[PDB]
Amino acid sequence: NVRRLVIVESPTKARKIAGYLGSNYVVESSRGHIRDLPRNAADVPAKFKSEPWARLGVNVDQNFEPLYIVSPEKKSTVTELKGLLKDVDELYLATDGDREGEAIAWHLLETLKPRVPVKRMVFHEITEPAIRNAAENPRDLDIALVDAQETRRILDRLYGYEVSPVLWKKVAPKLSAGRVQSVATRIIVQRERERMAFHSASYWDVTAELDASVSDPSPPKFTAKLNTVDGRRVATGRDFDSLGQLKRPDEVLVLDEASAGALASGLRGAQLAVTSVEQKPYTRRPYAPFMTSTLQQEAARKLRFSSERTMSIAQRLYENGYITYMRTDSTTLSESAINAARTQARQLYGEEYVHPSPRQYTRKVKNAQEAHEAIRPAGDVFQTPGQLHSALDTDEFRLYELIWQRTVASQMADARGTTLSLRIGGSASSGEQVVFNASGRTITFPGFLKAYVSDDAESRLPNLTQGQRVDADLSADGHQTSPPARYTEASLIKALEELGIGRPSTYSSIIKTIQDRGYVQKKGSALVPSWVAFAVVGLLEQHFGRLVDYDFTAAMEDELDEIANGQEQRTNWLNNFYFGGEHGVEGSIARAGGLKQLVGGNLEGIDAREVNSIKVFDDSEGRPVYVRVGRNGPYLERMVDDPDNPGEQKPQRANLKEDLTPDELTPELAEKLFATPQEGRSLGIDPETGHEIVAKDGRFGPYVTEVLPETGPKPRTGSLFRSMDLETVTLEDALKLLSLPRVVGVDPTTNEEITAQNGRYGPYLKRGTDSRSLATEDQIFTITLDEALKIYA
DNA sequence: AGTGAGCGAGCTTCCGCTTGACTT
Repeated sequence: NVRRLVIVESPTKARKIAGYLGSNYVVESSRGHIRDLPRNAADVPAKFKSEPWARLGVNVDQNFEPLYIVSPEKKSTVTELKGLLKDVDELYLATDGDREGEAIAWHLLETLKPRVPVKRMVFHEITEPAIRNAAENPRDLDIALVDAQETRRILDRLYGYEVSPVLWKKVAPKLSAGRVQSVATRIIVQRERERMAFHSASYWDVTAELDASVSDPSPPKFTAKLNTVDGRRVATGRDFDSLGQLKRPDEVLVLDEASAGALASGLRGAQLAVTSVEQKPYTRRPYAPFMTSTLQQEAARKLRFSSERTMSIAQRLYENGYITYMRTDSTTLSESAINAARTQARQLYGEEYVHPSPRQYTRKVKNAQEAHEAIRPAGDVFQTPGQLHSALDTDEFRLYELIWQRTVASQMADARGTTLSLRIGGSASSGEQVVFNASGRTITFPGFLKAYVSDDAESRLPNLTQGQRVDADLSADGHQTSPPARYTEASLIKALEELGIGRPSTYSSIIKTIQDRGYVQKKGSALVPSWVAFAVVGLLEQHFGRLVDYDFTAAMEDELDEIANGQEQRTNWLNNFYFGGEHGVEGSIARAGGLKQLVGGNLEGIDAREVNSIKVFDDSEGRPVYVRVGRNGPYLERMVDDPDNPGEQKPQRANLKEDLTPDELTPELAEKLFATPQEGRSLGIDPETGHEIVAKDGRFGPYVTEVLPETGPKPRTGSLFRSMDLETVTLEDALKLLSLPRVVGVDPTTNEEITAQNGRYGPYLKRGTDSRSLATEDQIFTITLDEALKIYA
C-alpha cells in the first residue's frame, strides 16, 4: 500500500482518474504548462534581466540555454503541488502522450524538485481499463522527446522575436512574424493575388424543359441543358485556362446573347432522338470521426459557428462530461466507443443499417501526434441526443447532435444509389447538329445517411429508351467566370492541415491573431488581406523565403524526429540554423549563413520604400501604379510627367477607402480615383471651359477653384461669401465667384475702372485705389454704373 | 497659479499546453 501522487493536465480528467483509482491515490491537475520563456522584458527575472542580453529568453551564445519562468497564475498551483508531494510515497507524471506533454512532465520535475521516485504514466483513451493498465505499467521520462520540444520552442522564439523587429524597422511598429501565422497570411495574400490577376470571361447557357410527355404519360417534368453542337461544344466556366481567358477553341464554341439566344429561339420544340441512356449505381463512404479541425469545419458549414464559438461550446460539453477531448488530432475511436457506436445504431436504426466489420479510419494527418481519441460522446454507452435536450443549451445541443451523428455514421453501412445520365441529340431548324444532355441522381440504400444530411443531389425522372423520339420551354441565360473563392475560417484551417501547420490548440487562435494585427479583415464569412499583409508577406518572400515556405514546417518536423529518436543532438541544428554552415539541406538558412546574419546583415540592405510600395498594375499609358503603406494610411501613387520640370516625374496620389478590398482595385477605378479632388469637395464641371470646380479650405479662407488639364494660365479662384458654407456651396454659387471681379463700367471722371467684389468685411467696390463698402452681397451683381457713381463722389 | 509647447522615454513580438474566479 503506497500513496502515489498523480498529476494530469485537465482538471475534469482528474475527477475521472480519481474515480478509477480509489483510496490510496491523490490526483490533481496542472492546467497545462507551468513555465515558459519570458514574453516581455518585464517577465524576465530581476537578476538575469538587468545584466545581460536576454530579450530572447535564450542566451544563444551559452549553448542555447533557455530561460524558463513560472507563470504567476500557476504560481499558486505549483505551491499547491509541492505541499501534496510531501505527504505521498511516489510521484506519477500523467501528462498527454505528445511531445508537449512530455515537456510538461519535465517542467513539473525540474520545478517541484521531488526527493521521491518518479514514473511516467501515459494513456491515449481515457477509460477505466486504459488508465488502470497505464497506472499499473508506468514508463520513464523521454529526454529525447523533451529536448525536441525545447528545440521547437526556441525555434519559434528565434523566428518570432528576431524577425518581427525587422518588420518594425521596415514596415510598421508592433507588427509580428512567425512560423505559423506568416504562412497562413502568405496563403491569404497568395490567394488574393490569384483573384487580382484573374480575368473573367462571359458565356451564355441555354436551359430547356424537355417535353417528352407525348411518349409515355403514365408526375413528370424534366429539365435539360445543351451540351454541344456538331464539332463545337457549349463553352462553360471550365474553359478559363486556369483563371485566364480560354484555350482549345476548336472543340468548344463561345456563346453570347445573340448567338445562344438564337438557339433557344431557333427551335422551341423539335423532333429529337435519345442518342444514349446510361444509368450506373454509385456509392459513398462515410466520413471519419471528428477531430478538432474537422469539427470546426463542419460546425461552420452546417451550423454557421465560428472556430472561437465552436471550441467554447465543446469546452462546456467536455467539462460537463458529454464528449471526449475536443483538442485532438486523431480520428481513432476506442474499442468501448465502437461498441457504444454500433449498439446505439443497432438499437435505434436497426441491424440492417450497421456494418459487418468495424470501420477503422487510418488516414493520418501530416506530422500528427495521436495523444487522444476522436471527439465522441462520453460514457461506455452513448446517451441519445434526445435524452440530453433538457440539460443542454441551444448551441450545446446542436453541436452534440453533430458530434453524435458523426460517430454513429462512421460505423454504419455505405450509401448505395443510382445515377441517371441521358443525352439528347438531333438537329436545329436554322441548320445545326445540336446535342443536349441531362444528368440525374437517385438514392436507393441510405445506410449512414439515415443519421446525416451533395451526396444526395436528386433530379427525379420518369422513363426513357435508347433511340426514342422526344420533343422539346426555352431560356438563354448569361454568366461570367467566377474568381477562386477566398479562405474562410474552415477553408484556411484545412489548408494548414494539408501542410502540417498548426495544432488543435491553435486553430481558433490563428484566426484571432492575424485579425488583431491588421493582416486580415473578416468580410462577413471571408478572410480578406490588407495592404500591410501584402507588404509583410512581400518582405518575407524576398528576404526570408525559406521561413515562409509551406515545406518549412514539414522540414522542421523531420529535423525534430532525428532529435526525438536520438540520432541528432538538440543544440546542433539550432547552431546551424542561427549561425549558418555549408551543411544546408536544400536552400536552408544554414546554407544562407544563419538567421542572425540574415537579420543583422540585411537591416542596412532592405529598401523600405520599395517594400511599402506595392505595384498592382500599369495604367493605360504604361506608368506603374503603387500602393504606399504606412504613410498615414494606404493610398495610390504613380509617377507622371511633370509640367514644371521636364524629365523629373511628379507623383500624383489618391487616398483609398479603408473598406476597399485588394481585388476590387481595378485600373478603371484607379484613374477615377486620381481624377477625384485632392482635399476639397467637387462641385461639378463648368461648361464654358470644361474644368472641374471644387471648394477647398486654404490659408486665408474657404474658396473655390478650377482644375487645369496637365499662354500659361493660372487656376481661377474665388472666396465664398459670408452667406455660404464650405459644404453647402453649389456649382452655381461657385461659377459666380469665379467671375466676381466684375467691371461695372469705366468712370469718366478719373478713367479708372470700378469693380465690385467681396472681401473679409463683406461686399465692396473699388474705384482704382479708393474703395467704398456695400450693404448686400446680391447687390454687387445688381449694381448699375449710375448707382456706383452717385456714392463715389 | 493653471495650462500643456516641444523634445522624444521605453515599449512592441513567437508556439503551445490548459483552467483561472476575491475586494472597490
